[PDB]
Amino acid sequence: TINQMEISLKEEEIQLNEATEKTNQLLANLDKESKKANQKGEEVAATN
Amino acid sequence: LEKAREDLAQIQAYIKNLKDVYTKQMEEKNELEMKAAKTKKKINTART
Repeated sequence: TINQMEISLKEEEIQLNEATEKTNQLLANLDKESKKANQKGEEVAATN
Repeated sequence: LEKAREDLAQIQAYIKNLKDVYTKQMEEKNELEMKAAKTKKKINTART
């Protein structure tokens, strides 16, 4: 039983780290895209 | 003005796609979190 619960914790923790890395990098990419979008929208509002 | 507005937008569409992928991601990650909970205390109590 000790081995079983250890294995489950190990695999679920590494999967959690993978999914959290996925969640993090997407947020940074989205923040960069949002900064560019807001600057270009201000430029468009100016131009119109 | 209209052309520059449309060009600046595309970013919003990509943001929405990324946000939906994010949606499924944190739902699945919360499921994996609650699974990965309840076994850490199990391993601690088992080894005690």
